[PDB]
Amino acid sequence: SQDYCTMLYEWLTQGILNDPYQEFMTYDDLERAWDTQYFIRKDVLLRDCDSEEDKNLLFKMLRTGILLKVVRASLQIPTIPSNSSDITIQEINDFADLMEGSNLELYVDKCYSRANEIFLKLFFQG
Amino acid sequence: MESYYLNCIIEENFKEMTRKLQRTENKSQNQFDLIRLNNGTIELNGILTPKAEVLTKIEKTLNIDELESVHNTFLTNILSHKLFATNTSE
Repeated sequence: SQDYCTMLYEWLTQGILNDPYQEFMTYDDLERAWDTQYFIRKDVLLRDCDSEEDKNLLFKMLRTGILLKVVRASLQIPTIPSNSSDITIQEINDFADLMEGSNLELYVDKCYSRANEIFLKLFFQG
Repeated sequence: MESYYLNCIIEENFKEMTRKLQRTENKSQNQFDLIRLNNGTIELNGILTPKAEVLTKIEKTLNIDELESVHNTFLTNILSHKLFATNTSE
């Protein structure tokens, strides 16, 4: 899962989804781009998504992606510069332990914090 | 009848054609590229741009096809009016 991790990290830090094989967790419309409705393909998710916590994780994922996406759409830039904020994130260099737990959510909500701070700064100052 | 023809069929269409062809000429007299409709609908297209914000340390004119397109729209919408049509099912 090298480039799979690349895809997931790239989406969590740029909201860009590039799945020419349609394997990623969620997928866009255009099967104008304003009601950017998103759908869950539950058949590929790592968890049963039945209890509250994995639903929480998935929904934070979706929100973070959408937030960064709208940031890019508004500012007319396809890429988010690294140095826009203080919270710096890394790639999933050891997916093995990340999959186990006790770090998955830590990564998820650190990215969530990044998304919230930049997004709120967007609609509060810009 | 003549007045109606020249003041409710032709002129209104010509005014719309010049309005669309002219909107590209001006500079922002209002920073909201706004559209006023026949039903009172008000819609803002384009991106709500940031207010020149310094976060970290060009407008839409028409090509040739749009020109031919808009002139043809003007003409045909004149001749699709109920006071000219002769030979359709409509």
